[PDB]
Amino acid sequence: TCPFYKKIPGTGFTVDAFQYGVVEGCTAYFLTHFHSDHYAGLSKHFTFPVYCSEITGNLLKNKLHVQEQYIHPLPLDTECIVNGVKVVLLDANHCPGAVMILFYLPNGTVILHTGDFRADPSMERSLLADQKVHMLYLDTTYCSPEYTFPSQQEVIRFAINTAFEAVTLNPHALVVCGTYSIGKEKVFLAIADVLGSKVGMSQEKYKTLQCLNIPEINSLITTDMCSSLVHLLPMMQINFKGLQSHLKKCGGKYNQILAFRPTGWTHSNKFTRIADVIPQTKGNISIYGIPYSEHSSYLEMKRFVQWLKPQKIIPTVNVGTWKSRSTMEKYFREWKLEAGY
Ligand code: NI
Repeated sequence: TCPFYKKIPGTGFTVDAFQYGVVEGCTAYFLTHFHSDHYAGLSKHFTFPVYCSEITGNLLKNKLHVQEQYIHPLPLDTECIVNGVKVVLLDANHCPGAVMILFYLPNGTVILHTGDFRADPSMERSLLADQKVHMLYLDTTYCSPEYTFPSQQEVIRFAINTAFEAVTLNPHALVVCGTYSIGKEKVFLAIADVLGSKVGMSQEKYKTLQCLNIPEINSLITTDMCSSLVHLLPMMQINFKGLQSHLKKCGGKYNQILAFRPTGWTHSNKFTRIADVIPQTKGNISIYGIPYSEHSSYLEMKRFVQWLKPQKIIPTVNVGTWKSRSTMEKYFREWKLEAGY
């Protein structure tokens, strides 16, 4: 059944709740972003109102075939009325089209639902600065102090410098980057820009990227693999067997692969700096795991929460075990005692 942390009290609304059938009492289904664990259940047979960003709405229409009459896109940073209730959509600094949702309840309560987010100090100057938030529905993916990772800018600098050195030393090297969802497009776009290439990919992945409103996208990507020296493959093919196989397919155009796997966190983060990362190598194939995150580090999450000073926190990630729930609740109380709210 639908868990309580997916329901917005005092409303007929749910958030990211499409896999439970008809949720009794729901008049509007919000979708924070186009990742499969969140849209699970949506298809061309859905007949209730879906509220989302413009970009998520493009993906619903083109990839899932949801009918246009049920897609309700909202502009960002704009007060809108939905079924009698004032709401605002804010950029979540996650994947393209991802939003946080501010609900202004008829009784005076204000609720922020972060969806999935990577907290940033820029959020402290959005429309959130302008009133008190009582209840926070929080993306707690990395809510433990071991989870450190570098800025996205540091990670892209590392990837650009590595790829440009390798291809200038060997003009017959191919660069491959893994993907299995939207998000993290800066990794493959920044590398192709330094190399003067388009990125090549499957017809399915090109269609997906053409829904994202990225400026000048026609100048940056292609379905013609032969013209490109940055290829995108499914994340499942980013291993020595998959990559040796791919190299066979390129008809002797290339004699070396340098591949990137943008993971979330991995425990080499507790010891190793970005400057010091090394690849796994077999023969003429090298694979780099780079810690490019689209979720908050522990410290970024803690700063956001201590700034916002909510009255009540409801975690939306890691809620399935008693040990995880107790750990999280201990951090929330630490933060509240340190900052004095
Ligand atoms: Ni996500």
